[PDB]
Amino acid sequence: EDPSLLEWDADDFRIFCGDLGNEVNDDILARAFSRFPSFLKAKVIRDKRTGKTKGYGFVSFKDPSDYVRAMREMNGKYVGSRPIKLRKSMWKDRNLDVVRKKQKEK
Amino acid sequence: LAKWKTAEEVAALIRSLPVEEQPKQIIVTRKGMLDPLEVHLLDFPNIVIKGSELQL
Amino acid sequence: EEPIVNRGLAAALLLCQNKGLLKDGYKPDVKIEYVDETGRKLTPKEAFRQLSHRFHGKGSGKMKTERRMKKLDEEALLKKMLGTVALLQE
RNA sequence: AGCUUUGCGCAGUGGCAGUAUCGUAGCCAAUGAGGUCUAUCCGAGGCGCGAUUUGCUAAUUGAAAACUUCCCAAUAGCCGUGACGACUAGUCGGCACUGGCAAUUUUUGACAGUCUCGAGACUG
Repeated sequence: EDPSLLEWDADDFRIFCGDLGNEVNDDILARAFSRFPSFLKAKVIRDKRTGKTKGYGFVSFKDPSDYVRAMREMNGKYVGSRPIKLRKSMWKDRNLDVVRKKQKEK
Repeated sequence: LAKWKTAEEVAALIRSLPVEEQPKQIIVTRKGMLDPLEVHLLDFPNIVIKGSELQL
Repeated sequence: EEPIVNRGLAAALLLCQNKGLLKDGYKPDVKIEYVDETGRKLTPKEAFRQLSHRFHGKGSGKMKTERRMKKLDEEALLKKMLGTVALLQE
């Protein structure tokens, strides 16, 4: 329950961009988001006291159709030093886990 | 192909049952049926495909 | 066909056997076994995986941990034990 | 107004799927493709090339098979023994245990089974 998703979650589309350079794409994700029509957020998941990114990052785009089009265009696009693979963010929270448990028994 | 279809039907009947109802030991009456049953049940290695000396 | 007789331990042992449920100078009993925090004996692959995880300093991911926990729960449920519904439906 | 048809699309059940399902941008084709039966007869595409979207779940391998700081340590009985204080060598109250606590009155169990109308009887 890390309090970090309260700044980018605004009923938008979250895209998980992985397979990126560990020592690269620190702020290049921001450039990609700015290129994207929504240009809302391009947060990169990194570990504290590590000096490098943790891999996949969360790009929040307000426009859903624009986010889908960008994901189609940027799927496997060479960003930084490695092609970034874009997929859908999971966001499995405690309420989501409880709902999944309720739907599993029924 | 008929033995493979029978082994696939046995594997589908095993997979249709839940994990609490799935058996862990299979007794093959025919001797020429345990050989595809090891092939058709490769997703469940916890089951034992054993032969039978007494034919029911 | 042997029932559990009262005040007798040989009948339960027979039922379990029928069911198939069974220098200084010294002889040091050097016994080496692999166990876990749950106390269950570990397979050599599992013991090697635990040793490698402890040596590398990083454990398994959240998804792998959840899958392992679900598998352990399923194994516990299976080891703890639709005919009536099939008899009533027929 | 009730009813019905052809064609079409949506939805749904069931079924099929490598002699199956399509693209074809190549060519030919009702101005006739292809025909061993019915040939002064039938009437549609045929031939080459090239294919067989998306989500979920599970399992295997591997140290790790990918979703947002993790780890480590700690907190949230009795009998006697040595001192301390009190009351007349003895007793009492608190402190820690350098030894013991499965042999009749308390904690290492004389317990368990059967039958009858809360109670009684039988056996090991």
